[PDB]
Amino acid sequence: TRIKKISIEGNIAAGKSTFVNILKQLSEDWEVVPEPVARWSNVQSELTMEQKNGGNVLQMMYEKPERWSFTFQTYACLSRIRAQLASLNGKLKDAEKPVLFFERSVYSDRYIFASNLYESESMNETEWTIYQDWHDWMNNQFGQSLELDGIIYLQATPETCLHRIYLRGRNEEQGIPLEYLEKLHYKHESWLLHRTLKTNFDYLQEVPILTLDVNEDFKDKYESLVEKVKEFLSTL
Amino acid sequence: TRIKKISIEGNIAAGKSTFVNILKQLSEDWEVVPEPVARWSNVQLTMEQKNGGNVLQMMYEKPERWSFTFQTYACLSRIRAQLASLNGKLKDAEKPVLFFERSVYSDRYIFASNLYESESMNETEWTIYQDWHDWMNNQFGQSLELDGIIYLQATPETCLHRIYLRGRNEEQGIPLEYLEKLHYKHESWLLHRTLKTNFDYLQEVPILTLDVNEDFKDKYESLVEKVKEFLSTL
Ligand SMILES: O=c1ccn([C@@H]2O[C@H](COP(=O)(O)OP(=O)(O)O)[C@@H](O)[C@H]2O)c(=O)[nH]1
Ligand SMILES: O=c1ccn([C@@H]2O[C@H](COP(=O)(O)OP(=O)(O)O)[C@@H](O)[C@H]2O)c(=O)[nH]1
Ligand SMILES: Nc1nc(=O)n([C@H]2C[C@H](O)[C@@H](CO)O2)cc1Br
Ligand SMILES: Nc1nc(=O)n([C@H]2C[C@H](O)[C@@H](CO)O2)cc1Br
Repeated sequence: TRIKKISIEGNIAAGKSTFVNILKQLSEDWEVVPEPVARWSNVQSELTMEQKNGGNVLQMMYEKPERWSFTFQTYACLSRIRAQLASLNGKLKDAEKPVLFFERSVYSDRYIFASNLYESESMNETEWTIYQDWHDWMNNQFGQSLELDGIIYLQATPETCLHRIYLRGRNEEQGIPLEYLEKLHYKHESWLLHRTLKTNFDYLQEVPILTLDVNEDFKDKYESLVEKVKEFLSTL
Repeated sequence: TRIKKISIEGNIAAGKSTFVNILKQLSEDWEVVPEPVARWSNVQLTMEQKNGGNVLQMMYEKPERWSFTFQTYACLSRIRAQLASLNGKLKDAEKPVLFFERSVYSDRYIFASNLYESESMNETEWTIYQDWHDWMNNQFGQSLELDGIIYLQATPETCLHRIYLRGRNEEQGIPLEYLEKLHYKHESWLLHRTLKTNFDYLQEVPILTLDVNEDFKDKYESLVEKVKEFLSTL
């Protein structure tokens, strides 16, 4: 596909949806696929069978993670794979220099969230190794159109995020302690900064990573961030 | 797709594997795909084998907890078993037929549906499972789609005895009642054809019913004759 594919990765409330809502408008050639679990959260302040399903298991994961982590992760990834295909197959067709920016990836579902829940014992060996087998298979069967051209890592401190959950307003999330935000932080850092983490995805070894410090608020001062995105994107 | 795909359907211990192993022996153009979960029973470690054994045991031990997880893995493991057979087997055959031991419709419309009606999957699990199943078999289900179905009809009392003959520890506690629920879903789907389903083609798929209440391991010729006759109609 002539479409280049870049994932925007970062801790809970790093500012990914913000950044991507900024990039979409800066080129008719730039397009966005939001995270489907991003839409499962907010209140009944909308219809949808995926969202009712997502609404339900998300909330169920908050109340009993060790009962619902596998079902959640399973469905979150399905939902992401489906939605990524639809944008690939739907958007950017008349674009000269098309860039599709993914709000996270199949790989954050696995090596961030799913890996953490297992290590946090909310998944047993069986649940985790089934999910990993299911994830290898789901992604080597469909997800082949989705292999990433590069990755943008929005790096913020666990403490910035806490504040941005602070500043965001979602009830469920106000109860995420720093220690959990800290855990995902370390895992992003080992996956993306150090590039220690091996993945069962060979080409990942060689995908370009762009790391951007997002601690400073970028709503009214994003031009240098985008300048680095634009340069990153030319090497691709 | 010149390989004809036929599923063999029926209850636990009706005689599905026996009949499948009989069939395979009779022709060079005939190949079988044995059902995954059947292999997850025995010790007698592959990753699948390992997760599989574990999750069946957990399933037995607590079905309200483990049913969704079991049903996704079963079905996933079955799709990949059938996909591998189809791109592997019967390349030189002149009249190729691959017989599936069960299928993804029985995964969903007998077993998963039965667990839903048993309160072993709550509503969102059943809904999520249906969504995942629909998506894939509308993505991939393609080259797996069936040419016909062969239904091995046994009474629940026949299966109970056969379960006991087959001597799997696990299965010894399967009550007639559960067998009788499974029986009704088969009669329902495969004989009376009243069951409704998200795969429209299955409405016009031909079905051969075979009564396997009699032992056939040494007296199967009439069973096989009906199969050949069926195969020529498709
Ligand atoms: O530079 C920034 C980045 C984000 N935010 C705010 O921080 C919260 C979390 O951002 P976002 O919704 O983008 O979170 P993410 O998508 O990463 O989870 C939101 O209320 C944003 O308005 C902000 O004020 N300045
Ligand atoms: O005509 C038959 C068919 C089956 N069996 C036995 O009944 C048990 C159940 O058969 P099978 O495993 O093939 O049933 P499936 O579970 O595959 O439907 C096994 O011990 C078979 O050897 C039998 O005695 N006579
Ligand atoms: N694959 C995923 N697993 C999760 O547990 N979350 C959680 C973290 C956070 O509480 C919320 C994201 O809005 O869901 C998200 C994704 Br994406
Ligand atoms: N899709 C399935 N779901 C099940 O619960 N089983 C059960 C039937 C029996 O109780 C045990 C051994 O096959 O697993 C089988 C299949 Br196939």
